[PDB]
Amino acid sequence: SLFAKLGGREAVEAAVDKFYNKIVADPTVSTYFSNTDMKVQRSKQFAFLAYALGGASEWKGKDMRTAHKDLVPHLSDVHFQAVARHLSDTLTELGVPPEDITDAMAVVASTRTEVLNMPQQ
Ligand code: HEM
Ligand SMILES: [C-]#N
Repeated sequence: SLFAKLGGREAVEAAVDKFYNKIVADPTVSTYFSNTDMKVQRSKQFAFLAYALGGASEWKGKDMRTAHKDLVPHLSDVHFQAVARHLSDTLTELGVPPEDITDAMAVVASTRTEVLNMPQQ
């Protein structure tokens, strides 16, 4: 599984932690999290990614569209690209092989339509 190739639990915990340190230091997206407990957020993101990367059987939290559709200003590709960039940079900083980063980013890309609450075509 991509989850295992990445290093499993320890690796994903490390990635999520570094990821959110970048998120809160980036004015392009940090205000969205001003009323969020970032330890709880780290917990939920790990659980979602474990599922999305093939390390967990299911995800029982909010579906991605419900989770973001009501955030304001409405999310755009500027925000999506900012978050994707932070996750990619985190994996690079953690020494993940570029080919594994590519696979992880494809998983992230697959969430775009729902995360951005866009017409499903
Ligand atoms: C890159 C793709 C993204 C993924 C996979 C993702 C995933 C998630 C997940 C799993 C949750 C938790 C949902 C729950 O409560 O069950 C969440 C919450 C949230 N996300 Fe994202 N997200 C993404 C992008 C973004 C972007 C671009 C923003 C805006 C800058 C954003 C803002 C938020 C906020 C504000 C919350 C909830 C905060 C709270 O409940 O306190 N997310 N996201
Ligand atoms: C997204 N947190």
